[PDB]
Amino acid sequence: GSSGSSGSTRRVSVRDKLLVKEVAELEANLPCTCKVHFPDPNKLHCFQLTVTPDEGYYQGGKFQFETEVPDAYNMVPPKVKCLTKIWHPNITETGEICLSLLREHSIDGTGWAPTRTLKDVVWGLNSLFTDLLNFDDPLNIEAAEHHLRDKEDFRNKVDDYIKRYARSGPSSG
Repeated sequence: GSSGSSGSTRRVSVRDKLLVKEVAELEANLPCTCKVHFPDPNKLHCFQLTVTPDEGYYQGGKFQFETEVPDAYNMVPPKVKCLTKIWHPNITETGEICLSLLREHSIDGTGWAPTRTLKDVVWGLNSLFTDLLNFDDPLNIEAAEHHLRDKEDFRNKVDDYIKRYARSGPSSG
């Protein structure tokens, strides 16, 4: 029923089963652009996610993302932070993400819910460099300023920001 105004310390119950079940179908539903890998089974909540878009500016830019699943889950959205450095306006150079679905009770409207899963939360992180790519209220200004002044220089710089601390490997150019 209703629960609040009290400590919440109960060994994982639903989450666990919610992960193993999802995480599984996720590795099967995942597109041919993203790659997930779990270092240790004991801990499912925390895992390593990879996203390498074959289109746009980052046509060949490999990046990693660390997703965290709290106890609330699927009551609450998992905390995801970028590990690699990218000149993306939405994903700061440090490791910050700006996803709506990953917003609690998003006062706006579009936030998280027990309807979606780690499968949908990942699909978006992949579009962050395809469609979602917005240049209005991004996390990093510079990234956006470089696009406003010049759309070419913006994409050109990316190439470097990639090979700098990100490499994919040999591929038909």
